[PDB]
Amino acid sequence: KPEPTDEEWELIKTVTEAHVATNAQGSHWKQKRKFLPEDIGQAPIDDLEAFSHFTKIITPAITRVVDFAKKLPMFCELPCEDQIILLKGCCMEIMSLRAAVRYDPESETLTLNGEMAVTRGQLKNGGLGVVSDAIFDLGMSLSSFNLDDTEVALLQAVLLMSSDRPGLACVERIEKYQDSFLLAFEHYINYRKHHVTHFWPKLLMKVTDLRMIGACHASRFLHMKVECPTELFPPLFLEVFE
Amino acid sequence: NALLRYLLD
Ligand SMILES: Cc1nc(C(=O)NCC(=O)O)c(O)c2ccc(Oc3ccccc3)cc12
Repeated sequence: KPEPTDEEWELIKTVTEAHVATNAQGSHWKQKRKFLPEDIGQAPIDDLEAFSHFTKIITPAITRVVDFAKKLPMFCELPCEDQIILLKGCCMEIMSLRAAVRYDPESETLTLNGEMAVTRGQLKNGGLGVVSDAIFDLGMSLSSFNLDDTEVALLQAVLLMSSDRPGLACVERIEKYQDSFLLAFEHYINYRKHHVTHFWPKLLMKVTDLRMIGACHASRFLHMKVECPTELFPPLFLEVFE
Repeated sequence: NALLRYLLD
């Protein structure tokens, strides 16, 4: 079963080091975790003060996705209007992927920004609705997979280089980038010999879960255009989720 | 998209 070619190893190293350089709290996220107090976000009689809280919490997270994409030579070799479309498409998916790998079954929490443990209820009643369940259930299943930095990174790049996004000029350039990443990812999987059976199809199904998460936000934002003016949220949140 | 465009530069 084929393992990485030399060109794929160089590609694996580029994307891994871009991930590692932009992953919040690198590896000292394990003990920089402060748990959001149970007072913010439980069942209603959702609260607009927890929604605003999360809106400021997610803005560093978006910034780190942009930095991740700018560290890919392939991503930079693209017209600016394509970069914008690609980033808007994959931002939520990558952030949800970065939170879901930091799932802890003891506390049943994800950690945001390498620092903040939240529960399924806090995120749900803080604005995310069913998407909260989708990210946690994703977190619970990924525990089996033991994904390392390289695999997460490759996942991010595959999400990032989605050539099916509306408005893209160089659909074919994107698609041959994504297929480089896809081959590289599959061969690395082959080399790592995870004990889980049929790891690669099971992974392909998790990408779809991520794409589902990313695509539920033409729903969960009209969730919160109803009660407030636009000026209350940080500019960068509004630009990615509009 | 002004702020995204600035960041991507
Ligand atoms: C999905 C994800 N992720 C992250 C995140 O940082 N993940 C780890 C990382 O990127 O390193 C967040 O900080 C999030 C914050 C809020 C959020 O939902 C909401 C956003 C706005 C309003 C209500 C909920 C989802 C996040």
